[PDB]
Amino acid sequence: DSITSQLERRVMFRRAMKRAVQNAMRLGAKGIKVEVSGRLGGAEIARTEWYREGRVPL
Amino acid sequence: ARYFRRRKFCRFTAEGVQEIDYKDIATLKNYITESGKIVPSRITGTRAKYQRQLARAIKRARYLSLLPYTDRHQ
Amino acid sequence: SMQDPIADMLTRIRNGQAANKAAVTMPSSKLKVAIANVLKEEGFIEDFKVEGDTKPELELTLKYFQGKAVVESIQRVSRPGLRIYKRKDELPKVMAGLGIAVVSTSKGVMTDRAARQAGLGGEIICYVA
Amino acid sequence: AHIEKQAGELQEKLIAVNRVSKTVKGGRIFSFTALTVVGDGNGRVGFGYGKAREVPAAIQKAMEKARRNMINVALNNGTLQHPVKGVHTGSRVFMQPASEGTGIIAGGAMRAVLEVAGVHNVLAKAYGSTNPINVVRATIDGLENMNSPEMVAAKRGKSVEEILGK
Amino acid sequence: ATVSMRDMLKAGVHFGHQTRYWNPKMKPFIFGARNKVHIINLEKTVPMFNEALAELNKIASRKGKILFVGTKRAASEAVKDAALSCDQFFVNHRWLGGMLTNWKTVRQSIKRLKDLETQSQDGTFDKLTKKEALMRTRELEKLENSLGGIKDMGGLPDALFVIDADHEHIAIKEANNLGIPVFAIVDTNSDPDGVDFVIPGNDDAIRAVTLYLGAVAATVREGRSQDLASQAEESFVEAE
Amino acid sequence: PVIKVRENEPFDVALRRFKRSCEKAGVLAEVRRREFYEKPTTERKRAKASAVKRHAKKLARENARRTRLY
RNA sequence: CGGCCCCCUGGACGAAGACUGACGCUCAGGUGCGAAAGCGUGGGGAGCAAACAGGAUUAGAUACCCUGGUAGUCCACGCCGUAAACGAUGUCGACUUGGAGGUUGUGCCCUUGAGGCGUGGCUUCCGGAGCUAACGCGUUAAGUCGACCGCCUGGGGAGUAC
Repeated sequence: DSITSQLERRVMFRRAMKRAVQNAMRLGAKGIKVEVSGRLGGAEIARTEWYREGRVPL
Repeated sequence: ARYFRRRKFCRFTAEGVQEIDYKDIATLKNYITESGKIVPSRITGTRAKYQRQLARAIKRARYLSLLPYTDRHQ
Repeated sequence: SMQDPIADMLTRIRNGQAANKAAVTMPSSKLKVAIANVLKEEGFIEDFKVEGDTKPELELTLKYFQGKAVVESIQRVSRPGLRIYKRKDELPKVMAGLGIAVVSTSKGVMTDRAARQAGLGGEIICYVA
Repeated sequence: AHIEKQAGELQEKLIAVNRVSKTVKGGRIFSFTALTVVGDGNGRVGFGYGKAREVPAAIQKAMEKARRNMINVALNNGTLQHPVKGVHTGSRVFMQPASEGTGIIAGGAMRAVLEVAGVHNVLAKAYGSTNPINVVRATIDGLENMNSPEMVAAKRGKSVEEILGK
Repeated sequence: ATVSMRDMLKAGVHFGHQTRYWNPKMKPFIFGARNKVHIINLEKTVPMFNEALAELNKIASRKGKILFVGTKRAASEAVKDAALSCDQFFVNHRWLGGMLTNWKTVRQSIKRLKDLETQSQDGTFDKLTKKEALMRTRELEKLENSLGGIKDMGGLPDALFVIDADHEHIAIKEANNLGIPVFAIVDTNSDPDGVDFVIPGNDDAIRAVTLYLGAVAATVREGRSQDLASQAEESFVEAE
Repeated sequence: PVIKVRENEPFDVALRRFKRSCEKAGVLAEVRRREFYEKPTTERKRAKASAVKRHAKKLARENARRTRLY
């Protein structure tokens, strides 16, 4: 919910996901994966990106 | 004691045998097998001069039938 | 074979310093002595010697500051076929005077500052960088 | 910071930013590449090529390599008396001693770069490759040997280095 | 002291070998061959060895942390012995690349090691399966061996104690960007070039390399001892 | 190239290695191809080339020890 | 540049004693001169082979592969010397840490080691100072230089046109 709002409001999102991952590992837990989709930056293709850090079993 | 200059086994581990003489058959046979041919220099670790004059000498000798030229004559 | 002998002096000074050599020797000449004196005092060489009753011969000691080379190049500018002559008013400025031009005036070999100060011109021999 | 010139707070001169991928064996590279030059107007050797997973990190990594293990280089604002004839990887620059009273002319982004680099008045026109990455190397490779002496004894200065060399 | 000449001659009469290969930039401290064996020149070594030890003492008074780096099969006991105790650090199950530049990571992996050693011996991870515990028991052994003689090290070291350069060139390079003074012991194929103080030697003969290092190690370690007793006196004066 | 040299104690299998010393090589090896005069000088002469592997091998024994692979 | 030899003859490598004393360097034009095959006439010609047939392949022996098979290959003399003419790097010369191999003149050595040391020789491995886009070079440079020459200035079309 917090990440989706940034995109909703057409804010630049240059660091936003990277700081999502950082604040979550700063507040607790042992690992996070974030994957973001919805045409990043306004591209006219599908364009995803992702970041996983610590231990996330699958 | 000083100045021996070639007693034995000194300068080199293998002797240079003849240079350019071709009238003795046994001096030549030091580098010719019974199969009837000259040995590569790589295999003996001979030095190149004594081998170069011998190539000439062994052929002078071959052409006079002092040696077999070819394996079919064993 | 020998077509420029102040170029050969120079390359010996250059290479002397690149191989950490203490001294560098070559045949001597009048131009080579008059330069070696201006070079001693402005410390672009450390000292020199002259020897030979039969033929003269030149011994030189290299420039250092800390122990490894500090002079980038020493190259000659007026040479066999492109001899370059300058007037009193147009004597050059070499690295705001941290470097030298060695300058043959009619009054002899000196630096470009004493050559200017007399108000002579002449052949501008060799530069540092 | 440390062995660095009297900069105060950092110069954040970003010249370029890019994103590169082979996409050959497991999808594209998500990483970005960054070019930044960091000076202080008085002379520094700071130049940083960096890369990271995302653009904020690429620039910040590139700036970090531009401010650590840099010597201070002690030229007088825009005047310099002893440059080097710059070559860096086929990209060639040719500075000489000069007034600051004349100003500096340079096209593209280079009149903004030369000023934070402190070498702007001494510069004269480039030749060879016109790659952004190696054309700005004037204050790095062009100062690898230098001085800017203010003493009246400047020609007995090298004499002074010689009798310390004895 | 004169003692620095006694160790150097007693060790150095090995003359090396290293077949006939060697390196031209070492040439001055190399005496000419006696039939395709190389011979070290000791007579050129006596100014060298005396230069090197005198500089060791002055950093003795400055340091908390020593790194002995460059280890090899023939050098392992001498590197273990050179440290003697836990104010002096050494790697003997190998140095690894970036052990100083990424010291952040080392202090994390030491914190993993000491955590699994107290868990393992208490019994804390031994639950679930025996496989899951055993692959851990083995990685803890592997940390225990790799780190055992450096595990306590509270910080970046003051100096670098190099016993061979041939295989450990990265460790030298990175200590130089960290701005650390290097004290080097070189063989015939290594260069004297580009490092601050040299002992000319050779890498063969296990009898020389045990002694060179022992002389170097005694110097710094006993230097610290006599400086340390002075340091105490100097500070208790302040409060009186 | 069963080789004329007689094997110690005669047998139906020739001890072809122990018989040969420099035979077939150069003489009966270049079968059914166009014979050149001077090509050996640049084609064959790789003695310099093999001398490098022999030095390298004598260097690496000391170096595996210095790495502690040994 | 290669059967072996002789007839004619170059150039280089060492080494001492002596001699002359810048008689030097580079070089448009230039005369002389060919790896290989082209090529005219005389002497000669076993095998292989462009071409040419036919097989085999994939539709071209003339893509790929084989077999026959002709000019050719071979010599004497005679005609313009082409290319990948080079460690793809002109010349000659001065200067810049060297070790070791192959192998040779030669002082010294169980010439005990195609070795060592003493000093030249080509030739080759190795890497420093320096140089390079990169490989790579490095005392046989692609280093520091010196003088003078050759030669290049986007590609195709053109090594032809003119």
